[PDB]
Amino acid sequence: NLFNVARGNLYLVQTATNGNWSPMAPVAAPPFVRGGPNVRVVGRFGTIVPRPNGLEPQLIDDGNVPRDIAGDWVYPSDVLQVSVAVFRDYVWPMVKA
Amino acid sequence: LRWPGLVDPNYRVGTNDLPNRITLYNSLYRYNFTYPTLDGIMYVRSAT
Repeated sequence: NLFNVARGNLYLVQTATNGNWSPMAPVAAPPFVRGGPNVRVVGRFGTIVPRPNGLEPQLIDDGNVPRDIAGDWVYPSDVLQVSVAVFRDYVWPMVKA
Repeated sequence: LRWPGLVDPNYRVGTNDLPNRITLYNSLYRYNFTYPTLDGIMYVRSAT
């Protein structure tokens, strides 16, 4: 951290705080870790299968199963480099809300 | 004989008469086909 590098990962959760916020030194535990209960890892394409008249579009997780977006996700850094136009269009509004 | 679809009351729907006579009045289907145009999003597997 003296050379402006940082360990660990990154969390994108909506935190509507009013008091103290410390992004670099998070108090207590992290919300979830890869492989936790009801935590899914995105597949290597980052693809999204769009469901039709009234259902919600779903990410394609590790494997081939389409899992729904609203929940928890572990986005590896390489997938985010080839799916940012699909990140910012679908899952990132479900981060903001 | 040319018109069993118009005249004959024992005519079965779809029954032609091809080998001998050109039945001149038949019960056809008319297909209103729709041709889809495929245009999707193309992905790429990431590094590692």
